[PDB]
Amino acid sequence: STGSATTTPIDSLDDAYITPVQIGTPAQTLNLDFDTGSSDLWVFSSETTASEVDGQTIYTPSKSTTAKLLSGATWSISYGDGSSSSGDVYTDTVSVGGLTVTGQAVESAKKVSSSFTEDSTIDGLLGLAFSTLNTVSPTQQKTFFDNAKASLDSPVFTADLGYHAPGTYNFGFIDTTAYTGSITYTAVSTKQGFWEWTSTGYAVGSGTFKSTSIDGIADTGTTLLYLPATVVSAYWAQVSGAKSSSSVGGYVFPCSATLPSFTFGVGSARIVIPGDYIDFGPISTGSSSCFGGIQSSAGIGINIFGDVALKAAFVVFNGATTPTLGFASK
Ligand SMILES: Cc1cc(C)c(/C=N/NC(=O)[C@@H](N)Cc2c[nH]c3ccccc23)c(C)c1
Repeated sequence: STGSATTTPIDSLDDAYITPVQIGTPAQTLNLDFDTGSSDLWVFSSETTASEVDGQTIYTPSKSTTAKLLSGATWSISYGDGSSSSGDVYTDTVSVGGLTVTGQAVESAKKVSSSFTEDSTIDGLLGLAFSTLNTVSPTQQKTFFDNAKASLDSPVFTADLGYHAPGTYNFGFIDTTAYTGSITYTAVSTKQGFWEWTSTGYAVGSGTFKSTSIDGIADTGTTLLYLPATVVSAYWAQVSGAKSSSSVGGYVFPCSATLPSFTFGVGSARIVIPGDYIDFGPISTGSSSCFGGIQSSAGIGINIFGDVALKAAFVVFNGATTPTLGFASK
C-alpha cells in the first residue's frame, strides 16, 4: 500500500504545516501537524477542556462506530519548547492520503497548553519519530508509520515541504519526479528516539564550506533551524545590523536586508537554503526588525533541522531495519 497527502502552511510565514487526516467512521477530518520530532498522535477532542479550545476541529469518539476506549491508558507530553498536552486514549481507524491503519492509538486531549490553544489551525499532532518515545501509559503505543510499515510497498515516508506553498507527505514510495539529481543517504541513530543524523558541515552564502560534524534531528514539527552558537554567529555576521536580542529571544536583523543562503552538508552532498527561507518577518506588526530563521541551539541540548532546513530538500525517512535519512535537492 501507499498514501500521499498534501501538507499546507498554516500562515504566510510557514510557521507550521497541516495535513488532513481521516479519523473514525464515518470519517472525521482533522488537520494535523506531522511531527518527525515526536511519537504521539494526539487530537483536540470532545474531551478537551472547553476554555482551551479556540477554533480547532475536534474528534468526537462517541460519533465514531469504530472508536474504542483504550481502557486505563493515559498520555502526557512535554515538548522542549515548553508546550504540553495530555489526556486519555481511543483506538480507531486512521487514514492519511488513502493509506489506512486500523486500531491506531488516537490520543484524546483533555488539556493542552496555551500555545496549542492559540494555534486555531492545528487540530493536533501526528508523531513520526520512533515509537520508543510514545508517552501512552501503562502500555506504550505505536506511531501511525510503525503501524502502517509492514503493509507499505517500501518501509519509508517522505517529506517535501514547500516554501510559502503546499507540499507533500508520501508513505510507502519515493516519488522520483519530486527531486533533482540523486538522493544522498546518511546514517541515523535511534538512541534518543529521534531521526538523529550528523551533517558534514556548512557554508554561509558564497563562502567556503566548513567541514565539521553537526549532530542533530530532522524535525518537521519545528519551524526554524537551530544550530551551534558558533555556526549561527558566523551566519548572522554576514548580515549588516543583525544581532542577538535577549528581549526578543534570538537573532533579529533589519527588515531591509538581503539575507545570504545557508548550505548544509549531507555526506559529500550539499543542500542550499535560500536567504529568503531564513526571513520570518517583523518581530511585531509594523516593526523594521525581522526575526531570523537560523537560531542558536545552545540550551536546547540538541541541534534541530526544522522546517527552514527541511523545506530546502526532498527528505526520505527510511524506516528499514536499520533506519537512514535521505536528502535530495529539488
Ligand atoms: C527552547 C526550545 C525551543 C524550540 C522552538 C524547541 C522546538 N521544539 N519543537 C517540538 O517539540 C516539535 N517537534 C513539536 C512542537 C512543540 N511545540 C509545538 C507547537 C506547535 C506545533 C508543534 C509543536 C525546543 C525543543 C526547545
